[PDB]
Amino acid sequence: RVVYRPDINQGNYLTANDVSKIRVGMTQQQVAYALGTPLMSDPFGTNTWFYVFRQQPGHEGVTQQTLTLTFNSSGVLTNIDNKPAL
Amino acid sequence: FNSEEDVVKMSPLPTVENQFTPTTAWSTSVGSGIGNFYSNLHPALADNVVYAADRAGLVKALNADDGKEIWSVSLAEKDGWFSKEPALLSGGVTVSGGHVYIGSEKAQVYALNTSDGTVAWQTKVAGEALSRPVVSDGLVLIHTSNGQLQALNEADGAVKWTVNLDMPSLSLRGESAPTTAFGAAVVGGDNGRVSAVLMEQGQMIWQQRISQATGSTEIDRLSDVDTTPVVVNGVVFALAYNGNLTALDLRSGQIMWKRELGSVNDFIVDGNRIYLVDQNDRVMALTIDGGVTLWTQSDLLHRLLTSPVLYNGNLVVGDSEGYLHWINVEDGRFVAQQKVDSSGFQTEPVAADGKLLIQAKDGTVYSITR
Amino acid sequence: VPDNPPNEIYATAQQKLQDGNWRQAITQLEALDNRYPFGPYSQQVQLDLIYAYYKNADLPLAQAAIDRFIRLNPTHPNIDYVMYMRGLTNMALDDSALQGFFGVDRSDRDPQHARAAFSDFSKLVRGYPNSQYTTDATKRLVFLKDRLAKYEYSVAEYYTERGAWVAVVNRVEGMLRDYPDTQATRDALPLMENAYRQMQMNAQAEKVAKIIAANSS
Amino acid sequence: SSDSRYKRQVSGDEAYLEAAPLAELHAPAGMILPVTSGDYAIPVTNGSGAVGKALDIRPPAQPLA
Amino acid sequence: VVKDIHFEGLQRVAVGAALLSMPVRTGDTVNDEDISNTIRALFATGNFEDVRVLRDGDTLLVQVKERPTIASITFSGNKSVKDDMLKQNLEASGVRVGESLDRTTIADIEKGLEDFYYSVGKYSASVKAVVTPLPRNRVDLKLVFQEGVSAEIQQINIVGNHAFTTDELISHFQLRDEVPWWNVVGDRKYQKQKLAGDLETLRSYYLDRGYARFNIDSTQVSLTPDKKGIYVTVNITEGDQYKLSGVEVSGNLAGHSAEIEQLTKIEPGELYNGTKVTKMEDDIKKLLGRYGYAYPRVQSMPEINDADKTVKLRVNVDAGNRFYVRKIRFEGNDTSKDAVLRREMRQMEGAWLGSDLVDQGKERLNRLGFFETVDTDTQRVPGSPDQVDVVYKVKERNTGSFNFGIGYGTESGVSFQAGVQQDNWLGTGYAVGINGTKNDYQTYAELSVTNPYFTVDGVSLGGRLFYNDFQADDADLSDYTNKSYGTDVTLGFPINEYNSLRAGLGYVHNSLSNMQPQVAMWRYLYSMGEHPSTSDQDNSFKTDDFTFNYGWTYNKLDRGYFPTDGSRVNLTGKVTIPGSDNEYYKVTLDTATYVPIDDDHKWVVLGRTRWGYGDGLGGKEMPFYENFYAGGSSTVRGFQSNTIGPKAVYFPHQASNYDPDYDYECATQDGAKDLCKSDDAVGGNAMAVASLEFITPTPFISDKYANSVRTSFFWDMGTVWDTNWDSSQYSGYPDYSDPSNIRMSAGIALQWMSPLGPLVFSYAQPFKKYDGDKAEQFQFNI
Repeated sequence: RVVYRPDINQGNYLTANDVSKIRVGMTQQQVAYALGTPLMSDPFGTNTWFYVFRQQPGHEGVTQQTLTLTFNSSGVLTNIDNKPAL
Repeated sequence: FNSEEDVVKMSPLPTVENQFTPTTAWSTSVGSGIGNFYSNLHPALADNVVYAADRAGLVKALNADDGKEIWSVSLAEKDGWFSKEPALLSGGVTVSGGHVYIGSEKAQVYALNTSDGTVAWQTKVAGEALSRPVVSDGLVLIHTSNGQLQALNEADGAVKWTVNLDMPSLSLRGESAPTTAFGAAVVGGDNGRVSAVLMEQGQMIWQQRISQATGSTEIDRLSDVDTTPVVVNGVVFALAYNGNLTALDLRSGQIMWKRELGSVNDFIVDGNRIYLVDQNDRVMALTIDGGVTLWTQSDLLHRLLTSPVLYNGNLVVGDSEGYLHWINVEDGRFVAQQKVDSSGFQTEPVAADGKLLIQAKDGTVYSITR
Repeated sequence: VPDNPPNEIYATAQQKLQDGNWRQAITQLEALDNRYPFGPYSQQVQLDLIYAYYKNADLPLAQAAIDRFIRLNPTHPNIDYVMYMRGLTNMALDDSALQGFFGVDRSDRDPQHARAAFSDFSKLVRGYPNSQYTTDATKRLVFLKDRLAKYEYSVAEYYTERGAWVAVVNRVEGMLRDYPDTQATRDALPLMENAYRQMQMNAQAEKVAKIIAANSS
Repeated sequence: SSDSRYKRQVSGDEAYLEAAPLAELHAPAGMILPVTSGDYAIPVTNGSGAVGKALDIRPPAQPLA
Repeated sequence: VVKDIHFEGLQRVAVGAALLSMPVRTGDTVNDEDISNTIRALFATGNFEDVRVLRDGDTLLVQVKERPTIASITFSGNKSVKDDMLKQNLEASGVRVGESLDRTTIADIEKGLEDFYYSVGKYSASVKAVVTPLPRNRVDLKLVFQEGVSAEIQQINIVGNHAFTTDELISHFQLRDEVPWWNVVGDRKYQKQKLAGDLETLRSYYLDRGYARFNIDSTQVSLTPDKKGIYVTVNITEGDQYKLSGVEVSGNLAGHSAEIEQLTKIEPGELYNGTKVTKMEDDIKKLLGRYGYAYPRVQSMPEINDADKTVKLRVNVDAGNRFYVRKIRFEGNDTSKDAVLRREMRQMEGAWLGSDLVDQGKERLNRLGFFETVDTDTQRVPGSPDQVDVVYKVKERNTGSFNFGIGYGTESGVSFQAGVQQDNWLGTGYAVGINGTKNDYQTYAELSVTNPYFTVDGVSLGGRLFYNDFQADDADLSDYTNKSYGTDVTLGFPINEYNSLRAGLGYVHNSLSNMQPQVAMWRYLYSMGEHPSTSDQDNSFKTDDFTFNYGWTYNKLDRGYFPTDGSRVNLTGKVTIPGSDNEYYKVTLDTATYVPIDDDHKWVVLGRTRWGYGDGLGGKEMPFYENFYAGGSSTVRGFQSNTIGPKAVYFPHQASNYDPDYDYECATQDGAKDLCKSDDAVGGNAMAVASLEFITPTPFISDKYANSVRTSFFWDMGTVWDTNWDSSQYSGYPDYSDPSNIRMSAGIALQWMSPLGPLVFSYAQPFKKYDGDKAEQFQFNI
């Protein structure tokens, strides 16, 4: 047992407005201009972009909101799945 | 750590033969205080009165009668931003009538009138006045080392003729009191500009200069000098900041010709004979023939001060370590015999009315007479 | 520092080099370098000096001298040898220490020297595939890439230890993209498996599971 | 620098010839990954020369003039 | 048509190379224009020209003599600058030394050196060069240059102020107006950089006091170049005191305007303040940096409205983009698992950059030490508006104590003491210390292995072991036979982000045979109740200690081993749990607070103070083997090791199982047969040592190193006393129950920790008059 630990933050900071603004059909260049250059990409398979916002403080709970986007061969946002809070 | 200087040390004093034994060293003092601050203060002689000063804000009006003190004033205020406000007077001292103009590097020019009471009016000139203020038929000229040349009206102070000379990066301690001549004040500058101000609205009649000085072409660090052009008969001799002697033959306006012969500290001219000292610190004599030198001399190289003054065929030289090298019955005789101080000199000796006077770096005035 | 004739001084220098008095040898070679920067013997002495630096293990001096030589004369039959010792010198900076002589506890110190060595050896092999040093350079490169992969596996291990899951995924990304060849990468892929599973990226984790299962025998 | 040692050796250990052979990762159905994106790749068209510390690491000779 | 051309006396360039070099050659008709071409090609090169072109027929004799090659290596005349620095200011300038030296360049580089001396702040009037040619083509230059040293030759002046004294403004300057040396704080020497610093400082002073209209000031550095006249005159013009009234923010960011506004709220009637507005800027910068925008643009504009003296503060803040870090690269840690250097970072790759977080990282690396270099370069990747790569350049240098002891004994063989204290063990992050001493009759083994990391969080697992076969015997017995079996494991977790709390267990087994004659030991024996003899040494004492070992530590050092701006507190407390053959309660506390006086941190005041209070639990007294000592260490210089403190007095004994004759004086058979006042260090159960050091690289030591020598001048006061003491057993002897044994000692300590060998000079004069002391004026630690 340890009484207290660091607070860990892992990437893709978002806000409610940040996740809300985008919608299907917007090109990935504008998607990046809006959200930021995603740093967790799937390399093998479809041009999909994973958005992860992760934070673990001081032994309590978990904050995991993931916004998965799926661009295609030309690059067009479709099939958005947001899972907030684990 | 700051003192290991293998530089050339002072040459020793030559033989001590001399036809004239100094028969008087009348001395007076305040216990102040030039210190080693390089500045141009010196007593002025007006009607057998010796208006001396020194860098504390002390003005001791003395008279050549064995010299008791008169009119001893302390110029420093107690109000405002400090009590007694320790000032500086690296100032000119000059006299016209009973009007003693002193100018001080706290950006002040005090004028103390011993004429109808004490009219002590302070004009706040820009920069810090450093040259002996010059009286010119209703004007005092102040060549303040911000390159600025103020001109003030007597009895109230009134800024005008506000010329703006050119200053280099080192913006040197070049003092240059403009000599007045035929309504034109010839002022040296800090870069080489020998500007003539022919007062119309403060109109400088010059588009050219001495291209050599300290700051753009630095030389051997010995170009320390007190620069003052001298006008005779219609020719301006200029020895501006670094050594390049120039003749300026004014023919209804400024006309130039540089007969270079360098090494300048300060000089006196008598008709057709020139007596100056060098930055090399030797007393070169010149005849106006293009500048063919006479009197190459070497005995006194690198005496921290050496500044000349003449009276009665006997050239006086005030040097450091408190000596007075006397030149005389013109060469082949050069030797010297005098030692008045262990304090030393850094300031101009003044000869007037047949009386020679010398400030000292500590101890006010030491009149030395044949 | 004698003032012998060039032939005698060079001969003595060579003899001391075969003997193995490397410090003294460096001294007289440097003297022969100063006394003329000209002569075919001058070039031979520059090469001999780079050899002596490498052997005496004066590696910063060796790197500086070899870069100076490759700058000064960029076409020469021995440019192969020049590039080869620059690679070898970066290599020795990578592998020179007490634990690098113990043979234990290495492969994730600073890799910068290893990266520089790999770049240099790649330039060597690509420039001159028909040369004596080529196969040894190929061995250099395979070992060195394995070493880099171990370094990035070690960093990935530390982040998976601490919880920095996205750092884990990015680092193993770097390994897969830059070199999916060495043993370290095949060792690494379960790190993505666990990382995706921890961040609950289920389809992605199943995908990396498929790749690891297919690749392992 | 020597004690009657270190003529065909490098400072520290050597593992030149004990490296694990390169082995490209097999790709499942459609899961390709960029085999490279950088400088870390080796030409295979090469060999064979004097591998290991059995080559004239000393400065090679050339005529003097 | 010239056909045969021979060149001789080249010796630096081959004949063919020269032949191709000049634009003329064989096979072409050489006319007057071609002759002119050859001559002008000789002229225009700018490295060497020597034209002897004789063409009588078809033979072209071009004779050029080469001044090359020359190496100017002889700098004779340095007294304040180092020839390495001169060669730097030749080479890095772009005037590097590969020399041809045409005749002009002789005087040209003479002037260049004189110009360099003009730059450094002094004068040099004479530079004489002598040519030394050795006949191959080789020459060397003898530069004898004469110094005119002068660094601070000022008289500062400020003309125009009417609301501040000259002295007040001149005080804060980095230049000084010819003031004594005990005024110095750091470095003073006059440079154009110093002048610019002074001007900016003066401007800051006015802008802080509230004079907004002042940014206008001319500067004149007038010079009597008699090396002594440097008068700085900064003629300025003050405005008026200006009242701050309201701030407006032009904010371009995802929304924090509430926090920004509440940070920028100025109470009515305040005075404009330059440093206050700058700190407003920086606090907006950090209020963004925490949340990620680690490259915002913040411009603060003051709008001045006269006749009511109003200033309106208008700050426009625009933020960039949010989350950056892509890789955290350490480069330079050639001898240390980066897993160490990465466990340290509180900024974790794959997240949003926080400038304060990587500042925490850099400081934490420093507080571990083990290396010394500042860097947190955040260079951003090519090709993206995000993604910055956090790159540290550490510069490892090995901390490790390799303590060698050879001899020396005459009736005793050559001793072997090895003390190797390695922290952050260059293999790993571990710390192992071994004090293994076999001195011919003494077997003192100390092993200490500690993991600073044993989980991810930071818990530290540290075991210590001492096998102490301490005899210091004469033949085989009756000489204080002592055995110590010491094990202890300490699990210590950091929880207050700078505070470690340690809890450990410890077994200390103490075997005591053939007791020495000290009343202190028999007082302890009576305390335990084991009734002893008083004139016979046949005493045996087996005891085992199960000590709970709790510690606490606060560490905030802006450096590693040479702290500045730091304060570490170290509490260590042994409490023996019930269930042991012995009882005691000991508490130690160290405090090393370095506070810097200078801003440059080349002058520091060390204050280190340590208290120790040990007393046995109810019914017992604290066993003497843990009585504190002092002196002869980094505790109190000016004494032999472990000497300060109460002296134990001996009881008489004329038989101690054959009490050896002609040995062990002070109340034995051979010496005095009756009561003896005995002096020897036994240590007391209370300690207080407080020392202040002055850390000062003096101008007598060459500062090209700021990391390998620390020079201390120290005053230290140390006391050791018993608290369980009486006069019913010590009536005629001195009484040790009051803190009055203060040793005051002052000394110089030159501490040169180049990793492997220190010449740690500690010369201390101890002067506080007290009796029974044992002093020593030379300590060289290791």
